Amino acid sequence: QPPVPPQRPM
Amino acid sequence: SAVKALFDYKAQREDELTFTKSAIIQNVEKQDGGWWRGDYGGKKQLWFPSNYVEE
Repeated sequence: QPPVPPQRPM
Repeated sequence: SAVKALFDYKAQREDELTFTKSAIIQNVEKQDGGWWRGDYGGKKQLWFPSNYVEE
């Protein structure tokens, strides 16, 4: 149930 | 200034912290975007996801 890290852009 | 981890986080990029649940992260710099900078484990002012911590 760990939250999703906001995905980082390149 | 300090926050406490709710979950383990593993650095996926060179500029991120790695910590275990319950860890105290220091000197936290908050910014927009869901990631903050802080000090942990010998790393200084690297990124971690803000949804991983409580204050």
